[PDB]
Amino acid sequence: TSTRAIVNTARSMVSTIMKFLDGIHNFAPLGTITSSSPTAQPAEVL
Amino acid sequence: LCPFLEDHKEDILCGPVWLASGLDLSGHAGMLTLTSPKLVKGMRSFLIHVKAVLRGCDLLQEVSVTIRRFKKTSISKERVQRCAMLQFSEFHEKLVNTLCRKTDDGQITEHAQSLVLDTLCWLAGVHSNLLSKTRKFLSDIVRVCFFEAGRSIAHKCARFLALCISNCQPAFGPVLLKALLDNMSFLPAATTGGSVYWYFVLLNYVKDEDLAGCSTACASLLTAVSRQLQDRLTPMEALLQTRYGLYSSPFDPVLFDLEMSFTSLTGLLEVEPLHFTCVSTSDGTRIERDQPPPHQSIIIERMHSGARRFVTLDFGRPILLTDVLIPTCGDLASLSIDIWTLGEEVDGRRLVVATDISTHSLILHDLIPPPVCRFMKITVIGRYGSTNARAKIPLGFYYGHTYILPWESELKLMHDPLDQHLAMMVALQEDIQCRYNLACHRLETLLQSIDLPPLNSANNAQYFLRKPDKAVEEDSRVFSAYQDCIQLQLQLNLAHNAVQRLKVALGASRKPEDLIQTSSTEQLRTIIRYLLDTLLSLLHASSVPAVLQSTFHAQACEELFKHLCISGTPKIRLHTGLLLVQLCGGERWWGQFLSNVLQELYNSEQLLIFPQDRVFMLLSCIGQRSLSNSGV
Amino acid sequence: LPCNMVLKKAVDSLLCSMCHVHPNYFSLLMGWMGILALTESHLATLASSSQSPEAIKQLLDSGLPSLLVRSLASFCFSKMPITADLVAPILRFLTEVGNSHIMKDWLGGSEVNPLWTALLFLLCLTTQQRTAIENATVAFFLQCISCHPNNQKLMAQVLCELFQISGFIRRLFLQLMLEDEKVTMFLQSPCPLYKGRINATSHVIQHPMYGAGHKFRTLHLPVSTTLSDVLDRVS
Amino acid sequence: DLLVDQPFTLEILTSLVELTRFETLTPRFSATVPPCWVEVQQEQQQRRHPQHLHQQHHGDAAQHTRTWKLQTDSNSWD
Amino acid sequence: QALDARLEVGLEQQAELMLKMMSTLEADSILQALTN
Repeated sequence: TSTRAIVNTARSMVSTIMKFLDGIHNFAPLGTITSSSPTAQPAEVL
Repeated sequence: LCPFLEDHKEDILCGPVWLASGLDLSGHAGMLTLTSPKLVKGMRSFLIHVKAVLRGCDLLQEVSVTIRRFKKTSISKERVQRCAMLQFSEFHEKLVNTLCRKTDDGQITEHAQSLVLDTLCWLAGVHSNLLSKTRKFLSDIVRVCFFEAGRSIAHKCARFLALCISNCQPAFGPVLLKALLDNMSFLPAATTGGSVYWYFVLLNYVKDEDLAGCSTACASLLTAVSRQLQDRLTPMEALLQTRYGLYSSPFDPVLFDLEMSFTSLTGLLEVEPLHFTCVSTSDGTRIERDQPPPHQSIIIERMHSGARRFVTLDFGRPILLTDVLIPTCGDLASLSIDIWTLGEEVDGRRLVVATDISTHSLILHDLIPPPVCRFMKITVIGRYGSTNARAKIPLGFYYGHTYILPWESELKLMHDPLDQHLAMMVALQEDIQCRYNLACHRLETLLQSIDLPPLNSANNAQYFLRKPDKAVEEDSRVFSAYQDCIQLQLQLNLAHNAVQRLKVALGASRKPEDLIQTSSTEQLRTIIRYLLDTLLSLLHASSVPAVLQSTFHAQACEELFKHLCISGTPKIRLHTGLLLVQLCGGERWWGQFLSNVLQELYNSEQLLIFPQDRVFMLLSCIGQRSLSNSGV
Repeated sequence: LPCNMVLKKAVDSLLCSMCHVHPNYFSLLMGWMGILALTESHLATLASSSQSPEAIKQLLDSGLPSLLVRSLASFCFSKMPITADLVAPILRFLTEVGNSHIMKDWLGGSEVNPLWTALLFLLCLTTQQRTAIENATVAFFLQCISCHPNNQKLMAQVLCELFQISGFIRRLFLQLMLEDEKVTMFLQSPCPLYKGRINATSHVIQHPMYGAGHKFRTLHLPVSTTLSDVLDRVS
Repeated sequence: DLLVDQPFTLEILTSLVELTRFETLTPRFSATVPPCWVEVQQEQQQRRHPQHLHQQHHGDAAQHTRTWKLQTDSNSWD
Repeated sequence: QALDARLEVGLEQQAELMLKMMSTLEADSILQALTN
């Protein structure tokens, strides 16, 4: 029953294909940082 | 004619030459070689008349003039001899006959053909009846010069044909196209890759005439050759392509072409890598290393702006320099190359000056009068408006021969002067054969234990996602053995081509479907590359799409994809795919073709070994470029 | 099936096992191939299925190995038509059947030792054919003398006769004598041997007598390898 | 007598090629030009890439090459 | 682009320029075809 009721989260050939098509990672540098206060100093340096 | 020239009509020695005809690649520069048979038939003063039919000559910022005389030769009545070469038609016909090896039982030596080509090139330059002879023997001239001779002969014939094209006679372009197409079927038997390079350069330029004929010829040859290429793939080559992305044939000793980089040096198998030692340098600059010579670069501690520095390279002997390549260096504004054998101030020659060396790499390809220098001065001028303290300028690569032939060193056969080796080369070739066989055996034994799990289960997918340590070590060993095999294959092909040079100095000759059967795999791959590029340019220059539909239909397209895209090299795969999109992407069966290919190649019952990832990337690209076709 | 295909190797292992259970089946096998025009697939199947004592005995008593060796010797010095393309397949067939010690003794016997000199004379043909024949001959001699003192003596005699060093001969000497001899080690255990295995799919089609599963292992190790290293390769 | 009529051995072909070769005029020619064309010293033109070391064997442009820059006069376009 | 200066002496400089222009035109045509 449990085998029926779960899907394998282990990576499979779909992940392998994604890798073929090119511990945790900081994604803050890729983002854009804004503030609701119009007078705030730009926070991109953060 | 203009009023001045009408007044001086009888005094004309070189007919009016369009200024644009003298242009250089830069677009705003150039040179006219004012010459004619009348100039040769004579012996103190001249007039250069420049008339515009800012406006006209006002756009001519700067002009310069030089005069060059004929070399002083011991031959008696040399002026009468030159009159003789220029006048008599029998002379041109017999030159053509000897070039075509249709005289004296075809025992004309390659050096003899080279001299005949020199004479023909001089004649074509002087003139602009010889054109009639060239057109009548065009097929045979092309055959002998592009499919049975070396890179140098092919380049010289390419120059001769260029001069002929530049010339009330029938247009030479169509006739050259017909000759090239008639010889196309012999491409599998072409002797050297550098020769095929010039052949295809000429064919690509002259294809503008009779586009349909060139298209059908290229398509037929490509279809014929792709089957043979696919039939020659071995399971080991498939394994190397798939597991490692290595597409060379390490177990096939025969190469066909070597390049460095129609934008790269070609035909480098016929020449040797030239080693050199830094002997003198300007200021505290030096060279550092950052068979082929190690990559070397000039380190300059202080570059400044517009500052000249120089490095002197000693090859250790007078070397027949034939090819040079210097990587583009943005740190300098210009690069000058001078060459001298005895001394800089004794026999110094300016080899080249490159002013766009900052935005283009320096490429001297197959110097037709190859210098016989020994010492090489590279003078680099730092970039203007730049004060980068330290500069690292890649010296580049230099090729040629370390064994000058008696005629190559001959100082009387040049413009503006200032058997034991064969035995040794054959011994070296045999040594390299043995070493390369040992390396191939090593690679074979290592690959026979290499296994590629199919991508049909999660465990194999994880194997590919995280390559296990033992797999990593096996791949490292395979890469090392494969690199050894490729280096030894390159050395073996270079040694074979040097041995052929020596046997060609000595009287000797270099050599339909059986042709394709007997061609080497690398020769077939080079032919396929050139044919695919020709077809792509054909479509770009587009009735050529009207033809290529009798061929390259659903079945032909599928066969071509299977033969070239699955097993071909990355470039062959890419170009075949893009050609197929441009040709059949708008066809109704196109989407069915893509789905059928996907089914056949990626269904789990397929045992064919191929680079699934690369073929899938190709399929995605092809489908994206044909997504306007509703059927995809 | 095409030759060298792993599926064909597995089917041929099944044929080998069936012949080992029913030796007469091998005769039927030899009957179905005509034991003349033997294709490379015929040679592969026969070599694989003949890897049993009874099967190898019947193969020798059929006269096919003798006919092959005589035809190869006739080809080299120039009753079956032999072309340069069949030399490498026949040499590979002889190597594969020489996996057996009986065929290894036969290959070094008086009837076969002329073939060694014939091969060396022939090599010391198209370039691809020459390369294939050279590789096949190196493999054939490596199999014949592999841990075989008598065949080692025979090959030493042949090489001394040849010498009484470049090209094929230098490569042969380097590969055969200046490389460590490799022996096949067959390890059985009452418990599984898990070390050295990869979870991914791998088709190792060896002779069926080497078993299957985790309790059997087959290694190809230099004779210099210490037994401790052998054990470390499996535990 | 003439090389054209003789058989094309390596000697005859070499003679013909030697006939076809060229050299640069060791002494520079003199030139008279319209006023709008104004000469420039060859050392100036080759300042970026000097040939002074080659001057010994008449390789510099000062011995065989003349140069003029154009002044955009009224009839300079003509 | 960066011709060898020795082609100036003979009558083959224009021919070599035309050959290089041939090669460059073919390269540009191929690049444009690949980037449709």
